[PDB]
Amino acid sequence: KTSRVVIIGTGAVGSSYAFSMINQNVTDEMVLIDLDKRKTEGDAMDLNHGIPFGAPTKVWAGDYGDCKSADIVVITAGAAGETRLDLVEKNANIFKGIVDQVMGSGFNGIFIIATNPVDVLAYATWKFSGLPKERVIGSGTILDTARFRFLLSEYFDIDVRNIHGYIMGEHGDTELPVWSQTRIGSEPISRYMDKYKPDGSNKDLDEIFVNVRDAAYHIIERKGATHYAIAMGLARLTKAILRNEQSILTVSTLMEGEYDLDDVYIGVPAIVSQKGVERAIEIDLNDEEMKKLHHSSNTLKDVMKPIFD
Amino acid sequence: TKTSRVVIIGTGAVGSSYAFSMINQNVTDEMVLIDLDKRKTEGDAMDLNHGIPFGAPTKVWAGDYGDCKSADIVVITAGAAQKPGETRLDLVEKNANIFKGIVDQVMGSGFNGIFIIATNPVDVLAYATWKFSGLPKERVIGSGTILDTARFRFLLSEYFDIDVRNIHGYIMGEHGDTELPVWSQTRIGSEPISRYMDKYKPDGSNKDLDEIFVNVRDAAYHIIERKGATHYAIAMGLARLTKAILRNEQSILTVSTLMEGEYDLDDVYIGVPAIVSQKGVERAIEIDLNDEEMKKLHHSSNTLKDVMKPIF
Amino acid sequence: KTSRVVIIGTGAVGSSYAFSMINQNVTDEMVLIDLDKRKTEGDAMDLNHGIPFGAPTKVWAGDYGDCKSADIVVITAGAAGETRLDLVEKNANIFKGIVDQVMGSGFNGIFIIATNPVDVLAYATWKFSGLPKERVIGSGTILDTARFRFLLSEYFDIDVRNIHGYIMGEHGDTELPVWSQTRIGSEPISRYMDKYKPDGSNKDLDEIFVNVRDAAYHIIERKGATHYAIAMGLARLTKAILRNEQSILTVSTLMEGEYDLDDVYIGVPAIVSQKGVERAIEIDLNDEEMKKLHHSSNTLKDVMKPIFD
Amino acid sequence: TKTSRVVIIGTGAVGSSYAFSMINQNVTDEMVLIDLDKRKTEGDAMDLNHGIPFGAPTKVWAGDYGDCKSADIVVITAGAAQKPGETRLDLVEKNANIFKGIVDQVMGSGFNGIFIIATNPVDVLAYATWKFSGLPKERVIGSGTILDTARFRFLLSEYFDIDVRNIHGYIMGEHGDTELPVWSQTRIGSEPISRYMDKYKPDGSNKDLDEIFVNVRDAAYHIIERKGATHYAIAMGLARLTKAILRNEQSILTVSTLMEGEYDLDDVYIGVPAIVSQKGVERAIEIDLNDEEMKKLHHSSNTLKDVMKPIF
Repeated sequence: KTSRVVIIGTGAVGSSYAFSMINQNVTDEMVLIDLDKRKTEGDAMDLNHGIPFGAPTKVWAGDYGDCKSADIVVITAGAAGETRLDLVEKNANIFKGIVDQVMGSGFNGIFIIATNPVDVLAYATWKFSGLPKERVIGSGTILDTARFRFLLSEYFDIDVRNIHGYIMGEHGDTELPVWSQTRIGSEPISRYMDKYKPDGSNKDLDEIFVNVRDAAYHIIERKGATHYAIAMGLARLTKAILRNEQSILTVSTLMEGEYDLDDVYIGVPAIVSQKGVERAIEIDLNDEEMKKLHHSSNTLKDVMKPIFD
Repeated sequence: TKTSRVVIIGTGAVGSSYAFSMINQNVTDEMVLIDLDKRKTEGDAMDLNHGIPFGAPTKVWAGDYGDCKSADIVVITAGAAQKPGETRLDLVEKNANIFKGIVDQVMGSGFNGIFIIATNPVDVLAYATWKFSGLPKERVIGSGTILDTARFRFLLSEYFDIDVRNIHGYIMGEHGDTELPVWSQTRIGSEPISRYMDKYKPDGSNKDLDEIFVNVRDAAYHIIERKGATHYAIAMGLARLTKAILRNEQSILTVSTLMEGEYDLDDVYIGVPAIVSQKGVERAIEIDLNDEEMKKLHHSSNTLKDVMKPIF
Repeated sequence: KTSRVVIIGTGAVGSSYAFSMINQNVTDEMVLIDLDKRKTEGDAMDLNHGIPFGAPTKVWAGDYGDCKSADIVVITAGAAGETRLDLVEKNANIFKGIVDQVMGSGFNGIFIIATNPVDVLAYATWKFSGLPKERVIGSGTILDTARFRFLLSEYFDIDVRNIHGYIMGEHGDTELPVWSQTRIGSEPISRYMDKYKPDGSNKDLDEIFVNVRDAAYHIIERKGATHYAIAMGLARLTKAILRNEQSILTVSTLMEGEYDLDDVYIGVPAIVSQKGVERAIEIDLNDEEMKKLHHSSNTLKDVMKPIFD
Repeated sequence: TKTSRVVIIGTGAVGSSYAFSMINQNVTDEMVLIDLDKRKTEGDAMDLNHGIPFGAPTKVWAGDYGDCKSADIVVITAGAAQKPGETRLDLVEKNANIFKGIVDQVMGSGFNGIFIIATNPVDVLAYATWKFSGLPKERVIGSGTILDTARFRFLLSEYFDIDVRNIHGYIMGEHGDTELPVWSQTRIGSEPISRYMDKYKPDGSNKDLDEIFVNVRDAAYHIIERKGATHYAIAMGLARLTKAILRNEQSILTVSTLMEGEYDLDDVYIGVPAIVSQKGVERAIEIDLNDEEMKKLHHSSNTLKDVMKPIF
């Protein structure tokens, strides 16, 4: 009854994801795969010190054959891409090689895709693997949504568990905040502000969204890489799956009619469980929000159609 | 040393279950038990104090009122339960008298923390504690409808086959016969329940929702009718409230707090969504209610005041 | 990959065990069985409030058929027995009925026995069930040993994790402390005392053991029942099994040559895992300790031989 | 408010990994990052400060020395690493100078907590911190051999296929080349390892035990040889030590502390089993050693004093 998570890519993202998981105690077994076998052995050696400190996760450097019994394969590997276009091509090539090797092992679990552009690469994984959409999941806007709630929690001086807001769309420039669905406790945000934040403005809220949208940029400009944040997001998603939570997370999943979208992976609130994505939830959007969501879909499709038939 | 301490007054089924939940959840550093029967309470503490060699480090002992001096929280579970030969008012008078003595003994020790009241009727006795202690309303909290709301969300989580953390509903008012579900504010994820049902619960009926609320309202009665007593449920609610205070959450819980104008109510403790933290109840939140909900909440308040009026 | 624990008996012990487990979050599913079906439904109703408070264990009142997929069946039920002899007979009768119904369901997991006399009833369960010894385990001296370590931890003003001592034998009047194997950190207790407790005496240690031996008596004389303590012990044992710990616990297991004992369940240090008891550990005993252990075995056998062929 | 705060000085791989381990383990309320490059450290803090919306409530920010005033613990990971063109003494001198400035800035803020030193050479720099701070030895602790001991127990747990909590062995001495396993005190459950092996490990050899110790001693070298750096391992050890202090465990950890007569050693920090609690190191425990072990421990102490002597 043991669980196993395989991590492809032991760069900053994969290694931080591994370390978050070991400290949170989410899976029984974690297998690390990457190109440089000697290096990956070193990565596993450094990571494999949890047991004598009360963190029982077993961690080792493996190969694609170890995916056969894996519940989840998390892909963090990628190219390291001057232009966005060049990078997507390079990453699509990398993903074909990775996904083919995973499927060749007999793997029949769930893919989590972390590598950017995450929506495009989640779609790639779905195409390359031949798996049902429910079992191929991009991290999507999970982190954007977390940041959105965290900033609102600070703005309202209330527990983040009582902030209810989503970021939808591409994980990137065309993401949108769904203000029409944003609630503080059970009340629409505007009503809550009328009562408890009377000096608050639409300016403040717009600034909050800009802070979310540009967070990675502002981290990267200071320390040259980001990884801890997405690691926490990936661990959250992994727990929803392994613990069969049936909880709502904004992940990248395949549209098959929802929001009048089709044939695109995009970030939407979705029910996540041991089944993967059970349902892409359709929430009511105002006209401007729906327009922004379709713009984001169109944007993604313009990246996808040069790569996929 | 930055340690936390909770004192539990009353080591009957509710107080003992609360202590056991707390020990197993690892919420406080120190737990002191106080009750009338000193020898029994020593035995209660002995039985409860086995967490340490099993990796639950809470220190548990039988104490006295002087041990409240350094306590962060005093949880009162002691009191009589209404018996056939007496009215609701007769019970209020009796328990109010009991609380006067308990609160005087607590304050006499130098205590300067937060009271959590669990004894029924919890709204009336929380108001009594506020009056007797002289403490600010923020620091006197009745468990109120915390368990009713938890049951409400749990039932809805099963009805919709979704994580309970994605169910957003409140039970408000008196903890008892006159409580009300606030269906106009009930959301599944971000959406009003009516919209969610339209989309994802086609075989659902408003009758199912009424059944859910009846199940909440009558839960204690149905447990008691089967096993003669109830205590595990409220123990979990008390532990939840304790955690919000000790961990300084500033989260929304439906607890009993003093109305001073909220919902056009005054001079009454009643169950409402409230921000709870290390400061106690920071704020009673006013959520918009429909006309029928507001009417029910005022009826609930009136009902409470009818049994308080000949004493307070 | 879900785990299931069935509890037979929803009196004080079974209910406290259920409540400890729900709060500790050890198993996915807990099924309650007892004689009064309506009462047991009530017991389950009161216990089943963890979910909305973040304790995800599913709890329900069931029947013997629910044991089919159970990983563990914990027996806490018993008679409520003026003389010790009358009580053992009554409990043996009860256990035959319980064990037959459990085996009739197709159950193929592990039995934990909590009901006293626990060694005799563990042996009964082994006989009645026909299961391998590894999978029939009495709580034994798990609680006695916990008390022993806790009292020593207070005596030496050190973390209980650094106290290493065992209570062996019958869970009852003929239990023994194994002082020759008692260590504070890695040092024999006498050496540690020479250095850090110079005014300590054998008197103090004897008093500590007497306090362990008579703990239940002193609880019962004050509040008329004991249950929280054994609940914590049962939860500890359950975690060792479900988490496949391979940890050393003093449980009641069958002797098949160990300590030159045979055909008796008795409390000894044992390795406990998902396999049940992998090994009864033989530790070196001094002559007096070995004599006490054989006296305890003889005592148990005198209770057993009137009941079992 | 009873909150705990840990300040980390140095936000390179070790300090950042320590912060991330702590956030995920939920050990402290507040974590302040200090390092030389202010803009980078702001970025480090930003990346690390995403625990809250994922249910890890630790507050994390980039700060300055003034934020040490209320800190319970300051963890120093900053310093240079020895480079080809310099000796061990040259590194000691350089890092001792670095520590003088860091410690002066910490004390200048009004700090009155406990120092944990992680920077290598950890025994020498812990002694330096003790000297520079003016604090009691109890409150200045080097991580010492905590990770070596953890690795030792882990390897033995795998060798015997038993829970690591039932393996009882220590690595003592300098954290480095001259550390020693104390095989004469190594126990599997309550029994000496030789006895346990006689009974339950028939294919076992003393050569396997030597191999295990070599694996411990050379672990960092073998990690670095493969991936160029090591940091996750020590981060877990630092989190373990932090937990013992903040949770007031009074548990035995092999950490670096001042010798004042123990093991017939004086005027040196060295790794020994020690009682660790909210008070810091309460006691360096003296365990009986065989003649060869005592000789090795004194050799280790001598080795440390040889590189300290031309500076202290």
